Amino acid sequence: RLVKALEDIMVHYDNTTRNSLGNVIQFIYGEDGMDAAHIEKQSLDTIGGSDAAFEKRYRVDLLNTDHTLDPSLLESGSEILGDLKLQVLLDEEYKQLVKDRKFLREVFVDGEANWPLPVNIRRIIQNAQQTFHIDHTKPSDLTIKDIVLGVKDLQENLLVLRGKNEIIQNAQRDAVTLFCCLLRSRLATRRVLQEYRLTKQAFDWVLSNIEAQFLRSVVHPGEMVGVLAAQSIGEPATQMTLKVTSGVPRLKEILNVAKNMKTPSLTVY
Amino acid sequence: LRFGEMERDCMIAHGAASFLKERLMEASDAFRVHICGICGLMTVIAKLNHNQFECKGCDNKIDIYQIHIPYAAKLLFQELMAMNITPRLYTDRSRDF
Amino acid sequence: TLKEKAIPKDQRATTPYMTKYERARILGTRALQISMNAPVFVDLEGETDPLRIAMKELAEKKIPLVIRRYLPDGSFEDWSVEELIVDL
Amino acid sequence: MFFIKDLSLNITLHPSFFGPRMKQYLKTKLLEEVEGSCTGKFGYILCVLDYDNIDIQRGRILPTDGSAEFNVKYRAVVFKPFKGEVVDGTVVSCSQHGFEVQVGPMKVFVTKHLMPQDLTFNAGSNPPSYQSSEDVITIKSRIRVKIEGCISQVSSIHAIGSIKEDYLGAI
Amino acid sequence: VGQQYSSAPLRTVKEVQFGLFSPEEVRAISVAKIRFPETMDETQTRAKIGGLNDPRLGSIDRNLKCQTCQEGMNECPGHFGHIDLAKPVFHVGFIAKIKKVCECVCMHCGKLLLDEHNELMRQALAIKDSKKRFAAIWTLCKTKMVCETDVPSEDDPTQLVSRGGCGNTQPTIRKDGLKLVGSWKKDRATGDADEPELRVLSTEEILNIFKHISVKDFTSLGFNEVFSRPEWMILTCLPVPPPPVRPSISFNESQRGEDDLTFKLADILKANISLETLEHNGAPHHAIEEAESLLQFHVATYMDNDIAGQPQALQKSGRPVKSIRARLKGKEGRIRGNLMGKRVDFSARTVISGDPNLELDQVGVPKSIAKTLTYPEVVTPYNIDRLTQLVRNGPNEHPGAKYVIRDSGDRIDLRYSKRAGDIQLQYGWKVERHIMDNDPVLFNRQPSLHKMSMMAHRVKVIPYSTFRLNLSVTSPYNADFDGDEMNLHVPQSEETRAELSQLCAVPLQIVSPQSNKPCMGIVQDTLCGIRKLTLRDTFIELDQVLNMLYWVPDWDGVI
Amino acid sequence: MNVSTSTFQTRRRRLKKVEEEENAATLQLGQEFQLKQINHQGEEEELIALNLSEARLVIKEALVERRRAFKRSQKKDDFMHSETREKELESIDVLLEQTTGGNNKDLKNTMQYLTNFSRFRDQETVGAVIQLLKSTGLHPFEVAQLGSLACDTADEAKTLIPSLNNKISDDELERILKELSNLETLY
Amino acid sequence: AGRAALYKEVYNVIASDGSYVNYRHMALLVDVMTTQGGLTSVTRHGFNRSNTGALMRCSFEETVEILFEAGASAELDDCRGVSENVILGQMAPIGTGAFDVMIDEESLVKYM
Amino acid sequence: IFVYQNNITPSAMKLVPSIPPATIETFNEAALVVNITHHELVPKHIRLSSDEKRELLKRYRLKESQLPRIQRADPVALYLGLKRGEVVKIIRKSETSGRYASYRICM
RNA sequence: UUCCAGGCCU
DNA sequence: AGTACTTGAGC
DNA sequence: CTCAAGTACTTAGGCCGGTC
Ligand SMILES: [Mg+2]
Ligand SMILES: [Zn+2]
Ligand SMILES: [Zn+2]
Ligand SMILES: [Zn+2]
Repeated sequence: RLVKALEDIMVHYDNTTRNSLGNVIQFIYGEDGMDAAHIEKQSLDTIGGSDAAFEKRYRVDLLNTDHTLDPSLLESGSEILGDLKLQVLLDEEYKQLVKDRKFLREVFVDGEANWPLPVNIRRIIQNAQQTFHIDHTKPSDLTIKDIVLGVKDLQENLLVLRGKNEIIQNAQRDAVTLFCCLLRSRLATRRVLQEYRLTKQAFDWVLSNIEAQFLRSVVHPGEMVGVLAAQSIGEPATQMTLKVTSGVPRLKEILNVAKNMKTPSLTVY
Repeated sequence: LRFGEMERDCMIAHGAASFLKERLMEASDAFRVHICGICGLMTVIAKLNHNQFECKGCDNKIDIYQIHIPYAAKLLFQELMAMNITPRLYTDRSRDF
Repeated sequence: TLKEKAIPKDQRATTPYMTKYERARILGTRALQISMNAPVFVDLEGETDPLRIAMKELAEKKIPLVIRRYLPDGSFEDWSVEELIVDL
Repeated sequence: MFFIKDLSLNITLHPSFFGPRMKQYLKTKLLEEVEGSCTGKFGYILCVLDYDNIDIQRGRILPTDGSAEFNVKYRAVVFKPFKGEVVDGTVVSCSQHGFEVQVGPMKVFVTKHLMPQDLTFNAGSNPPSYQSSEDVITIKSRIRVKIEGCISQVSSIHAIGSIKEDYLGAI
Repeated sequence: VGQQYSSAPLRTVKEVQFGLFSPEEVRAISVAKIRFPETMDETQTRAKIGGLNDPRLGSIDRNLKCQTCQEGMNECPGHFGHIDLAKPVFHVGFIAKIKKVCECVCMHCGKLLLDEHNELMRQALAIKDSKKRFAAIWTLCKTKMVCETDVPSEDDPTQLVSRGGCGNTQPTIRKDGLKLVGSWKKDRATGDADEPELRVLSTEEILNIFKHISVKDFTSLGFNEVFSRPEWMILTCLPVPPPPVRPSISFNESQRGEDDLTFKLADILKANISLETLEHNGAPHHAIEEAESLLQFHVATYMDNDIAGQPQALQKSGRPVKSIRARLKGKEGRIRGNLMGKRVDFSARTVISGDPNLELDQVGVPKSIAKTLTYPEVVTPYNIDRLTQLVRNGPNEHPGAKYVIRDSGDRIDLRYSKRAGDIQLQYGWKVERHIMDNDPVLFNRQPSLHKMSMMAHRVKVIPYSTFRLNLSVTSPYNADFDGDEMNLHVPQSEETRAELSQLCAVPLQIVSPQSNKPCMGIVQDTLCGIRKLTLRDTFIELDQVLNMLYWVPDWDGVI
Repeated sequence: MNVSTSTFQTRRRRLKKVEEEENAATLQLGQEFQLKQINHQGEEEELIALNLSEARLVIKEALVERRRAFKRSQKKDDFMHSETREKELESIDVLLEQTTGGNNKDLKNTMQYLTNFSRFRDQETVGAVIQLLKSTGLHPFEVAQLGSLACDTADEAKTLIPSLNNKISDDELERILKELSNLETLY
Repeated sequence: AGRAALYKEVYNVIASDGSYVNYRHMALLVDVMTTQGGLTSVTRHGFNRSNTGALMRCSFEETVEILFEAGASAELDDCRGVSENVILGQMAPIGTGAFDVMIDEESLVKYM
Repeated sequence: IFVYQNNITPSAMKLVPSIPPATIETFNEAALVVNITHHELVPKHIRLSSDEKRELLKRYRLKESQLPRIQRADPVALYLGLKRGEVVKIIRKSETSGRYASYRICM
């Protein structure tokens, strides 16, 4: 029933998801034009943790002896202290990371932080590590500009929908958003240099990978997601070895637009 | 062996375009009839030899097509026809959309 | 009723790369043609097999094939095996 | 008469010929399948024009087997007679029932009963003839006919015509 | 396929236009006058009577003959015949709509019972949708039972205006058997008539009433001026499916066969003849309708036999006689069981037994099947060599082949052809050869409910009669070895295989989207063992380690 | 397989093939020959009536323009003649044996006809005729007939070319006639 | 808010087994139900009634009946439907069939 | 607009389309007690100028139909005084993109 | 071929 | 069997 | 015009005796 009900639902060359009517059924497949195959339980740090801890990890204040980057992590460290121009960028960064906090804590009212997201980033760096034998001892060689300003462009290039106009472009943004959070969560100035002494190269590398590794994760216009989704559901349904109407029968109850549940409940807070 | 529904769905999923068709036709039914370019029926009197194509009644003998479909569907059509149902076939389209 | 064909390579919107299908579909096609005793545009370094030559033609993007991508309505964008990328 | 229509023609090529001399072979094929053809629709196709600019378009590779189908858009000279179209040509054959005049690639036939009666019909004629007070028709003898009717055939639009009206007959 | 080339320019079906035959078309189209009910047999003399079953239509018994069309059996599809009915008969299926349409129009005139004059009507008369419209439309006027000539105009409802005429009250129609009936009225104890006035609706009656229905009214409802005029839901002339739809399964020679259908028609025919003769001759009039309803039955049950008014029209023996509709009816139906799922060539099945010495993506095919399943390979100055080897190598030694096909669409049977040892392949010929080590193949284990319940593996022809597939790929097929079997098909075209190899390979399906995680992975012996192997407390001296090292195909060869 | 030869105008043939007019010099030519046919460029374009000779030129033209592309590749000569009636029957006859399909019997027989019964064996002259005729609102089919059909009286004219009649007056048409029998390239 | 609960409830059906399914799948089906306008059911009555081509719906329960009504209301089928082709024996507008492939003379010359 | 306490005249109501253009909406009291829009599940919608709409189709090569629909009776539909044809931009959170843009046309 | 029946796929 | 639209019916 | 029967439709999917 499921299969015969979704057969003709595929992702067309515009990233729309339709059927023989050309009727839309999802503007951007999966609400993120990504092929489920390339996704792993990433962790969006920028959401949990104490309001306190957040600072200790993402805050970078050059206009301060205790909140600056001890130049053992950075190279241009000492000569940056007080630079009020960099504390502007360094502030937009911290301003944004915090908008994220109050964004994620909004979608994920729950507080949960482990979710399905394209381009595994912990590994993409884990390798970034030993690939350049990076020694945490000696100091990096990036600029508060190198980091902050390159990550900004990393995003400019995680294209999903291509379209040359507002309506389309504005969708692009939407469709990504969440990933990027994950991005700034893990490519934050402090984190970048203090958590894993990322050389200039090492970083410049991690970036390109994240980019194409992303681009690959996108969905291929061709996918017959209808027949897919159906199976993917009706499959773990046959594996359902079964006081509220549970699984198997209930599932049927649903698909039928059950004109009167067996169990009806009504949990009120 | 039978490559029934279950298996079809499977291939669609896979994106296995050609292959599905190949097992649906060449490795099975695969048949050929002639159409009147007008009344989308199998009427045509294919004399594949003197080429005459007539399809009279509709009277053509000039505007005709050859199509490959599964003898099953061919049947399914005469079968629908037998119940006074006309399942016309058109080599082109107009609806656009 | 639009004889207004479709999108000029300029303004094309689709993906810059090739779809897992498009390569699968090309490689096959090209092979099926090479097997048909078609012309081969690489210097086979033996590769007596077609889907090999196909695979190789495809690496020097010397496959004279054009993918006509279709849009949900009818309009289409034309891409050359060259143009398309291959991170597939 | 004689028209020049803009036509087309889907030709399927073998992946075999998927070489560099494709356009080359294609055109050559189109020409094989058109120059000298005939239809009831367009009638006698005579000569394709502008050989140099024959549009081929990107042909599409067929499904199952690798062949390609190209809709070769072309143009050419054609001749399709009509009822009442007045055409004059040279006589060809000639029997007891009438003479067959050839006008262009086509053959219009004139029945005894379709020409003036005073125009007898010489039997012991070498070559066969038809006479009149001051008229003699046979082999060459050019004629001007009025095509009464057409009979589109296999690949040879035939027709019948009279010369019994005025300003019609010999020239 | 269907052999013998035809200059017929060929295409693909793009649109599919559904309609309803016009008795005339049925006529034009028809080649057979179809008069005799009898099968045929020139009265005992074997052949066919120019009556039913090839009075021209397709023919039986390997014979070009087929009203010139020639092309013995395979090629010449059917050639419909017709059979002018005796009296118009409802179409078992449209029945309800024939009623629901009548419940919508008025007799005598054949005009809507709700012109734009009524607003509610417009509301429906504008619901673009040839059905949701005919839905409202009906529900609206299925009540107003008097074809009025006067209604309160688009002005003061005190200055009425006219439209059509004849107000003749209209009877509430109701279903019964295969004929309709309604009951009019006109006052009750007032002036004549009183209670209902039961009158049966004859087809001729109805049919006419529909015919008169207006052109725009046609459409207005939900029909079509060219393909399906209400006036057609009623059969006047009956199209005769030709032999290949009702194949006379003939037992040898001089022995019966005739398909279940061929009977139901012969039935219909007789039932008809009787009717005509009861008219054209001594017509005890209202005793005919008693023998007409019979035709209205056969011609009804012929298409649908599983109805409401029970009488399953048993094929004397109890068999109910398969109605056409039953032929297409879901699952097993021409549709669900023939077109959505066919039986196929180049496929094989056997009991599967797991092997830990194969690569994830291989599949141990028994030599038996390796020599059975072929693959059409074109002769190419690439393989011309290998190929001739296989050919002349015979269809019995494993690496070989059984058929060679020259251009001249004619197959050379290697296992017989007294020139088998000869044969000079021709680049451009084809050589169905044996499935060989590393040909792509679709291997699956129904129930096929997963995308990866059918992955393409590499052939690795082996001995013994079992499909020996790798272990890890056990779980994706939901496969076990306690007597479980598996089907496997063989691609046939260079591009087809390409499609399995480039998209259906096991290495691919390896990480599934129905859960953005891998679906295969180490199990049992390997898993139960991998553990033990690990554990701090577990050491292995040289000798063994050296062997272990060696076993890993790749190993840099450096201890 | 081998398609026919589709034309540039798609009329949606919906079941009802009933109609198909009756070809007549009543200027009721087939639909495939309407004043308003559609140039394969997508743009509209009036019918194209060629009168003898005027057509003979078109043929010989592309027929030779062809003998060149036929040699531009024979690497990777011709160059016209001068009206001589019979001596041309030989000239063209050859040009055929090269650029022609050979068994294209028609095209050859169409040349001998066209070349013998041609009325203005010379380009300029033919353009002259056209400039004259083509400027009468007259349908092409007439513009043709009037061109390739020798005529004297408006009677001989309006008779062999009935369609005319009311169209152009007698004297006027009479003038034009005389104009042709003038331009009528000698022999 | 319905689609919400719809998916919500559906999720728990597959969660009662612990089994995990990527939102996209479930969401899709959940959407295909709601997009229409309200709550389209996955049944002979529900989805298999929408404007899809006749042929397509034909292969799921209304079988004969569905066609009948098609000839009656002279429907038209795009043959955009997966099924449509399958029946027709044509390559279907699916993955490997969502596009055409042509030989571009040009390229086919600059290669040699 | 209007807020009826316990109902209205089945005879009165038949006079809503009595003054076109200017049309009249009917609402119930006990119905507006709580705002549904505020509910944890219902996301924010948004009307669309004939411009914002025609732009939404010109930018998706969509036909009116091909667009996902919202009942004319849809609870939220009335709220924002929806009308047959008007579009809406259902913008909601997402466990995948974080924010999903969706469009609903009116039945 | 067809019609019913029974059976096997932990 | 269960199970969901549809029709028939007393008001 | 608004309420309880009437009225009809699949039921999963491969493979392997007696007599119509
Ligand atoms: Mg088992
Ligand atoms: Zn016909
Ligand atoms: Zn025949
Ligand atoms: Zn009336």
